[PDB]
Amino acid sequence: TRLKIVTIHQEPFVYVKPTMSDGTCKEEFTVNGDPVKKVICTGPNDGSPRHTVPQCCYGFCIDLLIKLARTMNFTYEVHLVADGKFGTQERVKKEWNGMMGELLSGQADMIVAPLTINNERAQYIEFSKPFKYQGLTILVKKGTRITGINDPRLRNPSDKFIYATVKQSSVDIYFRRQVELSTMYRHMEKHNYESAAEAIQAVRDNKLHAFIWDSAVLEFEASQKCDLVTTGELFFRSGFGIGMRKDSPWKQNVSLSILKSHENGFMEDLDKTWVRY
Amino acid sequence: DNHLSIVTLEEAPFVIVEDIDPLTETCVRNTVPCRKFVKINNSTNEGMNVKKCCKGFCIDILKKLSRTVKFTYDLYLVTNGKHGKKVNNVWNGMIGEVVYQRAVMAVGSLTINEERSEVVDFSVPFVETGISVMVSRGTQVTGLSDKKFQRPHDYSPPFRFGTVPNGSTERNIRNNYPYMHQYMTRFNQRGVEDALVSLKTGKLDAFIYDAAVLNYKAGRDEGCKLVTIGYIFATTGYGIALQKGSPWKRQIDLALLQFVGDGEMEELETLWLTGIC
Ligand SMILES: Cc1cc(C)c2c(O)cc(C(=O)O)nc2c1
Ligand SMILES: N[C@@H](CCC(=O)O)C(=O)O
Repeated sequence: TRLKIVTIHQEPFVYVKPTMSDGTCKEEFTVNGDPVKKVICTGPNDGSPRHTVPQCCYGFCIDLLIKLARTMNFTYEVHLVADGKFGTQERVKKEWNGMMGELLSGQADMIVAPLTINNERAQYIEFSKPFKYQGLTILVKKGTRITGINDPRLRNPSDKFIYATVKQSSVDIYFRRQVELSTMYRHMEKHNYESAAEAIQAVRDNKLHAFIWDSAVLEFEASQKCDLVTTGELFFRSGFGIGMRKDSPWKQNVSLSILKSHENGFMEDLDKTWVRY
Repeated sequence: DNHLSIVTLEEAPFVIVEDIDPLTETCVRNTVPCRKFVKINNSTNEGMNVKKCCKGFCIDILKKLSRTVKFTYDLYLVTNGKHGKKVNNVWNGMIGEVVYQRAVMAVGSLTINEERSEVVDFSVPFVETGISVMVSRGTQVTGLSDKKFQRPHDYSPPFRFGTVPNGSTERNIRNNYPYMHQYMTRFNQRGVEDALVSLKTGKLDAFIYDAAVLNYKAGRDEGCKLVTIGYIFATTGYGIALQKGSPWKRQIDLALLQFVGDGEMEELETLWLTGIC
């Protein structure tokens, strides 16, 4: 009766590292003196044969899982999503992939990861109240001033100020969907990068002036300190929630425990541990 | 039946109350009808319902929900308390109206917390909020959890700070920081307007209150002297409160997330909550 937890590699929520030679996880420490709590999470390493191996998982969402498990008295085992995706609906009877598909098929009983709460997913699964707010922001070289999604250099684009996101990413899809972002979308389309890592160096390399991406990740990328920086107000806000099936008996208590944790400062401690730089 | 009793509470810019046109008795433009029970005198509880008009961020939310979830409503302003407090084991305010089945739902600047969630169901949060701190520009504090608040008789002279009593903010401080809480009572403010005056004229050093309202107020403070620290502690949201087990909760959640997905929440936020500061 161990709950099967599915997660995904997404820093700083979930770090995934190889085990040491004896198969244990390296003992490490947080920014405050605290020991980093690590769990073994099995999953693929790298077309590919998807050979499953014990790996070390830690971070915001792992700390949360450990708290939840304690609080609600459940045991668990953690694995990484086999296809490496959060989850979208696709066809060829439409079917969810990623963590969404694993939860619905029974391969997982709970999704503990920065899983964006949205209408399409909520039609199928239950989200907890948010354990963390979600939004987009902008990544630029230090010294650049962008106000947010309503800045004239974004609203009225030219090749003098090039902005983009990752091709076919969740952000790209979101932008294509809004007719009011059309003019903004045609500019991005011509400049979108293949991966976040390829977008970010481009910002370092003055090849791309602004990268639009998840806010938590961008502050983290910026935390290197500091040829890069984040600018403006967050936009297109939502939240990250624990995902469960509609008939889960744990769902109300998971949500209540998350509210309790926001209210007593536990979540701020996590913010200080993993997302405050 | 799909004609619903719905309770609200004035709090700009979330719910703003206007006098109705005496020559028409019809609410117009972006307003909707809302009634308020007003006593004839202080001898008895005899009163009359007064026809007024309501508008604001939450009213636009209500109108949209009315359309996509397909219900009509009779909106009234609560007169028994404010947002919600449990007094002698009996909930008052908007929460009380829902708990005691006087209202099918409560719409307004109603903060989701754990104790409320025990007696009502909340929708997904539709505005980010939590607890913030407002000061005059220059004053140094980090946030609620700051030791300048936690041990106010450390630090000389003693910091002067207060909240508006009986809402989620006081409830949080009372539970988390007993010393800070009993120290603040001296500086309790009757309302947000009083508090902002107390700050600007140096009678108060900090005002601890709902983040969404403080941010809005900072955004339009004359001269931009009042600012919010950093930040938000105990991040939660405003939620629509519904009776436990309510048949309306699922469609309301899906519709709110639909609004997020179609960019409409982002639009509403810039419409009602945009600041000049
Ligand atoms: C922290 C983080 C960062 C990114 C880039 C995400 C994403 O692209 C999708 C999703 C998703 O589909 O839920 N979540 C993300 C979470
Ligand atoms: N929004 C708060 C009221 C203001 C506050 O206490 O911060 C509530 O629902 O109680």
